[PDB]
Amino acid sequence: YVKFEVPKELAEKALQAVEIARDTGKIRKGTNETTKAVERGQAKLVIIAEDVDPEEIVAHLPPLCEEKEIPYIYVPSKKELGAAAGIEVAAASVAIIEPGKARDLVEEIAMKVRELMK
RNA sequence: GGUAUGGUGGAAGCGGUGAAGGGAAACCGAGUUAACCCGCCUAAGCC
Repeated sequence: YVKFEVPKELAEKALQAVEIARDTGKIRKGTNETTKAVERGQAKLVIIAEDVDPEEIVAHLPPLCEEKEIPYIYVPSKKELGAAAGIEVAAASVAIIEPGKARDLVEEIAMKVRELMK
């Protein structure tokens, strides 16, 4: 499901974006909530973590992100993001719905995937 | 009358790879599951 390579520091900027968006606005976390967030177009950003077995459980979500034109990014460890998502469990995927104070920043980080193509 | 299988107070397992628990399902989306000691409140159900 890993479509494009990402910097780990940029993944960190994304993670901090998920924290700030968690506190100041609405988000969803785990594949179910987050794919449902895409399908309903509420997803303003999709955060995937690459350490996932089975791969397939996340595999369906990234194409939909380009299919519904929702930005998507990778983060090194689902555990670290689950902690960033404010839960006690590793979370393979997360979505920012309401960016909150993170909004501008996420736009900027979104720009990176715009570049990440090809 | 009495009696915790209900509840209050005190010195290891399932779980966002979706737990329990509601619900016919859709759908919810975060914590649940503890007979262990005493000492309190309660009486369905029981003698």
